[PDB]
Amino acid sequence: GRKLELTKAEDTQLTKRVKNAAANVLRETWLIYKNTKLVKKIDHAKVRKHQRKFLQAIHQLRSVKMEQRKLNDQANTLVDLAKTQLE
Amino acid sequence: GRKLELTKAEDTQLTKRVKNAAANVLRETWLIYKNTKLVKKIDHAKVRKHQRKFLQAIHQLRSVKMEQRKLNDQANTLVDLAKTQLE
Amino acid sequence: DQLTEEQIAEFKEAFSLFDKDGDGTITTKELGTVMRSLGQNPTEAELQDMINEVDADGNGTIDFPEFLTMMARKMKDTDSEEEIREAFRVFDKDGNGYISAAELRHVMTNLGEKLTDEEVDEMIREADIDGDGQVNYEEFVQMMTA
Amino acid sequence: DQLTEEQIAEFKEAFSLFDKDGDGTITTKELGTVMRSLGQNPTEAELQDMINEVDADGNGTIDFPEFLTMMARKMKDTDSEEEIREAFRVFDKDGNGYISAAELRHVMTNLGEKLTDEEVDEMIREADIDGDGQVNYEEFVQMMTA
Ligand SMILES: CCn1c(=O)[nH]c2ccccc21
Ligand SMILES: CCn1c(=O)[nH]c2ccccc21
Ligand SMILES: [Ca+2]
Ligand SMILES: [Ca+2]
Ligand SMILES: [Ca+2]
Ligand SMILES: [Ca+2]
Repeated sequence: GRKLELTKAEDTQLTKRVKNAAANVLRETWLIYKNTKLVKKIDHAKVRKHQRKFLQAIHQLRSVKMEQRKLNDQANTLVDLAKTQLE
Repeated sequence: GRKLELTKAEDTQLTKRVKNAAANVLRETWLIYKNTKLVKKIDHAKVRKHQRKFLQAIHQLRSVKMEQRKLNDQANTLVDLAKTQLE
Repeated sequence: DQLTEEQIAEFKEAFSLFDKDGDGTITTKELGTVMRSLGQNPTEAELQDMINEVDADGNGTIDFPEFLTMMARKMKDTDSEEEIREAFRVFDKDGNGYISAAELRHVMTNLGEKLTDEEVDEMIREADIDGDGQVNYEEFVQMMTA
Repeated sequence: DQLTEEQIAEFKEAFSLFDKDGDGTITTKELGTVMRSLGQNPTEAELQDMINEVDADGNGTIDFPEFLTMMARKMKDTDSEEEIREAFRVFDKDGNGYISAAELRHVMTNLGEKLTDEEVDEMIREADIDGDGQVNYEEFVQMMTA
């Protein structure tokens, strides 16, 4: 039987969260780059502002990824339960 | 400056969840093993029962681990925000 | 993702674990009850997401072929050795690879659902390979998952 | 975990980002407001956990030395190249390593906070290294994180 083995691992709301956050990672990556490497005179207030927006976007994408992993393991729990009947 | 870099990654309620779930992983690992390898006559009703309890315990530990990772990234978000002031 | 006949029948029994009122359909409400019985706490949105993933016709609930069709995509299993080792490591107070027979009995008779002191005797008889009153839990777990 | 003088001063400015009412203390309530302003949604228990981790004296709130003492443990940073590449990959419709200049403009002028068509012109001027109207986003991200 399956003994101690378990299912091997690996929405629209989350999908919207991903596209908006990802676009903002692109936005703020670009604007930090521009303001730190393509200017004659770095404006730190500008860099700080875009660093705040960059970290928020990156952490939004991490949040989505973590939620996906959680959802995947919740579904795998249900598949594992169903598989007990294979015994 | 820090440019595009971010903080490098890696409770009592969760602690109790961990010890109880971990003890149950040990419990059910043992009982599945016994009932599949140390008996003359496998009782599948017994194996199914302990497979259900095993998967629940394993998935409880996964749940705690995921929550820890989420908490860690929430704290890292706050550290990242604070670090914008270093610019 | 191709399922046998015998597995189709066993998964019908499985469906009854989920379809609590046996009305032929699994709802978010039944799924919540089941997930909580397994010691998890999915949110409303997570329950709806789990249904929406296997909800072919968009009627809000899961039927048997959505349920079966879906098992087919996830029949692959993998060994649990490392996860089980990590569960033992929780009780490895000094992080030395060992848990004493005494500490194992103490854990198993107080935490979780528990074993009787006599069930623990059988477990320790197998676990303490060297008869030194110490359990090398990496080795024990490897033995049980072999 | 040793902090300089200048960094201690800059982190005082940081504390004001969190201490919304400037009463000298950060509460779970202020932390919720801040986390939500950053587009996250921590639960009550998560907020209490975040406080309890840096809450040295157990009075339920974070003060400046709990806040500072705590930054010291996490000053290490790491590069974000791979995470940034993965953000671009979201818009790589055909999974071929490329996003066209046209599709990039379309994304950047419609999704998220947005760039002006003119800001996009500057971004594409840098991104389209080969002048072929296509962005190899792995290369562009490597350039920006160099
Ligand atoms: C077939 C097992 N299963 C999932 O994978 N997701 C589910 C959602 C509801 C019920 C069972 C589920
Ligand atoms: C010093 C940054 N920080 C954490 O690491 N956890 C926090 C909880 C509340 C406020 C700031 C926090
Ligand atoms: Ca039903
Ligand atoms: Ca359906
Ligand atoms: Ca305050
Ligand atoms: Ca405190």
